[PDB]
Amino acid sequence: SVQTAATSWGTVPSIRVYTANNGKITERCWDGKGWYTGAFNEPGDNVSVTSWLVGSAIHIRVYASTGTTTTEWCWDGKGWYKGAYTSTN
Amino acid sequence: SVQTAATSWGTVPSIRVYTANNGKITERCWDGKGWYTGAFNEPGDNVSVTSWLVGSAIHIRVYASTGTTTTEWCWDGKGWYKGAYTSTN
Ligand SMILES: CO[C@@H]1O[C@@H](C)[C@@H](O)[C@@H](O)[C@@H]1O
Ligand SMILES: CO[C@@H]1O[C@@H](C)[C@@H](O)[C@@H](O)[C@@H]1O
Ligand SMILES: CO[C@@H]1O[C@@H](C)[C@@H](O)[C@@H](O)[C@@H]1O
Ligand SMILES: CO[C@@H]1O[C@@H](C)[C@@H](O)[C@@H](O)[C@@H]1O
Ligand SMILES: CO[C@@H]1O[C@@H](C)[C@@H](O)[C@@H](O)[C@@H]1O
Repeated sequence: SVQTAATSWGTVPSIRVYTANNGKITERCWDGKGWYTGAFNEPGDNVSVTSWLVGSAIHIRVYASTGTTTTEWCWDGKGWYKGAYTSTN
Repeated sequence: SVQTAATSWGTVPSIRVYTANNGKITERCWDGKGWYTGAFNEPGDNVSVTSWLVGSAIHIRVYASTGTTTTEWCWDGKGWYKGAYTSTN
């Protein structure tokens, strides 16, 4: 079966839902109207997510894994880009 | 594939990333500098987390499962400890 993770913020719930389907991740978004498709689209067999606010600004971090390789895609208000997360230190 | 869970708190932020790989879970932490390895080391090929703040003090609960057995692990400001959680009534 597919794998999903979810996060959310505000009183006016915005909710993001990430679905790992067949090695591909699709983001679903809701801002109080209808659900819609977001800009997130990255490879991976499993997902986790978190989010925080700095005032009314959301930051999201998505943790996408395939095999033993975990990648982080960062959302800070502008665009998705590759984060500096690594597994070993 | 590996399975990750993640949580965070604050506006810095702090981020905890737990990974289930080969029946073992290992914690990865970030508090504004680089990523680093956490104190958490528990068996489980599936993980979930949640964290809550009391003022500025973080509390974290990790849900570590193998087979049908779920063990809770707590961080409350000192050391990790085995939670009182049970999955049945
Ligand atoms: C108002 O609509 C209900 O709550 C929203 C926050 C969403 O979770 C939506 O799918 C649900 O049907
Ligand atoms: C404004 O853009 C929408 O919301 C952001 C918080 C992200 O979830 C992004 O992928 C989405 O398309
Ligand atoms: C500032 O660096 C970016 O944001 C941090 C909160 C982390 O998620 C890090 O891995 C990422 O590269
Ligand atoms: C202070 O210790 C660090 O942060 C705590 C909140 C825990 O995540 C712990 O495992 C980690 O080593
Ligand atoms: C006080 O009890 C501890 O903290 C609670 C919030 C629960 O996580 C419980 O299972 C745990 O043993």
